[PDB]
Amino acid sequence: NQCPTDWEAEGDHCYRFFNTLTTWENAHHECVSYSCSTLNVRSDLVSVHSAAEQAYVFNYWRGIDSQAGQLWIGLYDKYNEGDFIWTDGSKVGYTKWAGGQPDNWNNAEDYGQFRHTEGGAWNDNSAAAQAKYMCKLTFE
Amino acid sequence: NQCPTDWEAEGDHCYRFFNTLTTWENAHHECVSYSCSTLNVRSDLVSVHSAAEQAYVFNYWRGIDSQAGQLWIGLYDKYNEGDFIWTDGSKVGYTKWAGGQPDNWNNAEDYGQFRHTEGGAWNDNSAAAQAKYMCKLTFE
Ligand SMILES: [Ca+2]
Ligand SMILES: [Ca+2]
Ligand SMILES: [Ca+2]
Ligand SMILES: [Ca+2]
Ligand SMILES: [Ca+2]
Ligand SMILES: [Ca+2]
Repeated sequence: NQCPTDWEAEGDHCYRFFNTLTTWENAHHECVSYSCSTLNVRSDLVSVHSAAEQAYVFNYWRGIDSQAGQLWIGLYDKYNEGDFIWTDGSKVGYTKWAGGQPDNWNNAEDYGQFRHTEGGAWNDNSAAAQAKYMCKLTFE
Repeated sequence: NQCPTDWEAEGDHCYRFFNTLTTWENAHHECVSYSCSTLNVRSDLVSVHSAAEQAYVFNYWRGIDSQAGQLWIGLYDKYNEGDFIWTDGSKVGYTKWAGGQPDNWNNAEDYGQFRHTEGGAWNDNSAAAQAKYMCKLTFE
């Protein structure tokens, strides 16, 4: 375990859950703010690439947080409506959409989040909504 | 393994060997310049706290550098002559002083280094000496 203190290790990554309500854009900035250019470490909202990473992220979050609510992740379609990508540039092979999602409700939902139910099934929500958030380190 | 690219993982630490002759002070300045305050990651010259870390560092160095020569470590007695301290603030427990060391030769040796001989036994040397160096990450 070579993760920074207050960050959890799993695979080739470190993860850290922030138990504070905020907007997706603010969460994005807060995660990116933990980057370290001298060590080529890129910090970002969590990206999710397998059922096992989903489960990991979900169980880490719900292991700390007992409140009903959502968890921002780095999935978004801001720049191309309908095409959800990761902020960290990683490829989009894994999805876990909740039934009826993504629905771009009121033509204003471009930001992805886990629900606290159904193993962390994903919803698209808006720039005004608030949720907790999870950051991930990528050692480039 | 959660070490940055080009750093080697061992225990709770990451290490990196630089195959470049330089002074201790420059080596120290170089290692520290990799530090990252956003993740509380100290980069510094290597500190050695067991025979196991000693062997790990020695074999890592010698697996790359087959030249006769020395490797700077973060041990120095500039402030208090004869009382060596680690630049990373960790306490000195383990030592592996070569016979007849540390001798403060010519009243002018404040800086610790492995020799390439005898499993990397330590010598103190001066501010004008040149050696290769190794950095270490500490997750503070
Ligand atoms: Ca849109
Ligand atoms: Ca949308
Ligand atoms: Ca929705
Ligand atoms: Ca002295
Ligand atoms: Ca001395
Ligand atoms: Ca000496």
